[PDB]
Amino acid sequence: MASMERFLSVYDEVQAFLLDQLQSKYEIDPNRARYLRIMMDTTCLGGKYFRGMTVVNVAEGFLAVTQHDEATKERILHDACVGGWMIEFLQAHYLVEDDIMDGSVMRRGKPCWYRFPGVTTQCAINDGIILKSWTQIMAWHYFADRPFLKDLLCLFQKVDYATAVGQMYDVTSMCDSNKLDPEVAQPMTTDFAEFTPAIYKRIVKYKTTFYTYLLPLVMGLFVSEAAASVEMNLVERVAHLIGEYFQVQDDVMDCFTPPEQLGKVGTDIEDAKCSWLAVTFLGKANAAQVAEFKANYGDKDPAKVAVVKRLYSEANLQADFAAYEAEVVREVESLIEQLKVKSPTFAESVAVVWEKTHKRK
Amino acid sequence: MASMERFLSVYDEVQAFLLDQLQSKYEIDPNRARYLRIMMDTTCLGGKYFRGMTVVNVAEGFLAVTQHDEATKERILHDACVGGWMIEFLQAHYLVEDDIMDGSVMRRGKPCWYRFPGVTTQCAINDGIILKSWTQIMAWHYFADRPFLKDLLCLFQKVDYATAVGQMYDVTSMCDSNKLDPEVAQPMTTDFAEFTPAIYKRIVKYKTTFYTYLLPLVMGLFVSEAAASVEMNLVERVAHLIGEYFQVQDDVMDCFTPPEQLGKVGTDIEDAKCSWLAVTFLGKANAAQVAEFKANYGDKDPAKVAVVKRLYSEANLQADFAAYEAEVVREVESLIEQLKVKSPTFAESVAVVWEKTHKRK
Ligand SMILES: CCCCCNCC(P(=O)(O)O)P(=O)(O)O
Ligand SMILES: CCCCCNCC(P(=O)(O)O)P(=O)(O)O
Ligand SMILES: C=C(C)CCOP(=O)(O)OP(=O)(O)O
Ligand SMILES: C=C(C)CCOP(=O)(O)OP(=O)(O)O
Ligand SMILES: [Mg+2]
Ligand SMILES: [Mg+2]
Ligand SMILES: [Mg+2]
Ligand SMILES: [Mg+2]
Ligand SMILES: [Mg+2]
Ligand SMILES: [Mg+2]
Ligand code: NA
Ligand code: NA
Repeated sequence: MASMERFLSVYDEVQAFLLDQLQSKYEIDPNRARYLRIMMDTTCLGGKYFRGMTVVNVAEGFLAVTQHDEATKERILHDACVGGWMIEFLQAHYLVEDDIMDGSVMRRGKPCWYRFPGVTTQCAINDGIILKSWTQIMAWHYFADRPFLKDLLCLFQKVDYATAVGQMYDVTSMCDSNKLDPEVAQPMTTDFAEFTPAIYKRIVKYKTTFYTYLLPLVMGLFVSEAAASVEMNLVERVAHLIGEYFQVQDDVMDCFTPPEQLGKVGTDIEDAKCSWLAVTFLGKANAAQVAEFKANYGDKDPAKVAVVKRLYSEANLQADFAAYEAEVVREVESLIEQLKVKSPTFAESVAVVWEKTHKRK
Repeated sequence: MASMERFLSVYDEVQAFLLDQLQSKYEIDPNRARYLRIMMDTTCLGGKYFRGMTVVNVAEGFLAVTQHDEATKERILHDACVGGWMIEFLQAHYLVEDDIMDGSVMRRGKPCWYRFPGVTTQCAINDGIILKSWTQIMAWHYFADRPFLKDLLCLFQKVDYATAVGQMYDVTSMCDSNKLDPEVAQPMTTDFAEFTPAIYKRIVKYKTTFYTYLLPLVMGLFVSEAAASVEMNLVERVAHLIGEYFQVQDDVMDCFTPPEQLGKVGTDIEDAKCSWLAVTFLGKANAAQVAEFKANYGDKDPAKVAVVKRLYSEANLQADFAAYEAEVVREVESLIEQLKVKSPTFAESVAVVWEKTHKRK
């Protein structure tokens, strides 16, 4: 698509601004310039650009209904594109650090950054930190004199923190809360009592929905000067509900989509994740199924994973997924109708964002 | 000292604001609240608070010469204290990630955060990320309506990036630039040609001097409304020169101060660091000393480190340290005299910051 090439053109411009800055102001040499350009490319590119492109789509909606000079249109789209790359590079930061943390081997068809032979955990941790700095550099440089600067930086901060908090929920999810203790090595849960829908929705709301839905949609608004025309409590509710659905699809795929299509080898049973499949499982299983789950879940052992998969498969979790899906379709359409009151244009951009999610892979 | 207790009181207030926010807005539970309170305490407290206290000292200087109401004084000091904790928590973020990266075992008399039995690399990486978020949260909450907000956030950003860039220099310093390549495992240098004063000063300028001297001194200014009364090019030059001296002292100690006094076991010879001692060594050694250095430097082997230490010891690097020190005393006093023209009060706060550094441990 032509729009995605134009989006990528803003990325080249941004990469070129960033590296030229490191050469003229940070005394960087060409080899380290090169190593950071490849790190940037490897960690930021290759995905679908769903988050980044959403910013552009929202602003586009507003430009179709709104009087501007051509130059203002170009300005508005170029800001939406910059803003989008801010979110793509934030994501890039969290995925680098997440793959170190989740013990992961592959992503987007390639080895995780830290697993490249010339990188190692050592560099990649700092590379990830650089990725997020570059998001603030981009903001301060391209939005220097935009009336939305401060609001944009405050919202980005808040989204970044929520994400880090979510990550903390996610990584502490196989542990019993009463056992969390920096002094004592964390033993895996044996009861699985915190594997509940309420806990799962919590984990998911923070680790995924702020940065993948709330941030793109609001940034589209921010860069459009369009925030005072939508109901923000509604933007929050629809973002949190679509992104929760998006995570649930993530979780299903980790288990049941072949690595070839997923392009990232699935580690949820091994890692003992609080996934949608394990929670939904424990919500319908009889006593002996539960006991078999407990003897097997959470271990690298290739045969103990089969047992889990077959439990999941025989429990019929596609029935639960269709009830779940059908109920999300109801609330998402309902929120879309409510956004129509104040903002018909934004409602339609949410409808598009919903449509693309609901159809993914 | 009473001032350090008052500084710590602002920390309790800040910790209490942060955790209460996680409970009322982030749906956090008490066990995870507890785990983050201990993580905060363990990673932020225990040091000298040199950086944080410098902010307070600079503002104090300005309050001695400047007409204010009492309430404005209390406001100004409380901001300086908040600002100081911003720098202490930034440092805390970088040291958590640095100890993962440097392979380190101890710090400030205790095991490095990631080595606590209930933490692990997995959590600590994210804990470190949280530490830096908390610095933006503090800024946005306590400096909400201060005329310096934007300047303070832009300077903090810039300092944070410079630090991350420096870290990248530091971690890539045992590698030959022409060999840096994400695809190929990085072999240790065998020529040590990039172990030069110019390279060392570069590494050091970025990884240490921005966040440890430039940021504290400028933040003192920012919170004082006092920036337009100093020459900023001079603040940059004196900060970069004292902090370089501070790193050189760091490097000497890593080698020659007993672990008991250092409270952090020294890993510079093992890690093959571009330290001041190795550069200064290679600047005076004859041909066979150099060759012995090369056969020995950069290996965990307890006897290969002795050989390096004895080379360092027999080469007489205290002669070079005194010439170095004496020359830093000359330029630092010279910059202090130049800061006197526009700002006698700030000059004296630099003189105090210089004095404390020059006398440390
Ligand atoms: C931005 C925080 C990092 C989490 C992003 N998503 C990673 C997902 P992955 O892409 O690893 O499947 P997870 O939640 O780990 O299943
Ligand atoms: C803030 C960037 C992290 C570097 C801070 N200083 C760590 C020093 P350490 O305290 O590890 O001796 P290094 O430079 O590693 O000798
Ligand atoms: C990180 C997660 C949750 C995997 C889902 O795909 P992405 O979120 O990588 O989507 P794109 O980067 O391709 O838009
Ligand atoms: C991190 C380094 C370079 C070690 C020097 O001491 P600190 O910088 O830890 O000083 P304080 O935190 O005690 O002020
Ligand atoms: Mg994860
Ligand atoms: Mg993951
Ligand atoms: Mg997943
Ligand atoms: Mg280091
Ligand atoms: Mg270190
Ligand atoms: Mg050191
Ligand atoms: Na960062
Ligand atoms: Na952070």
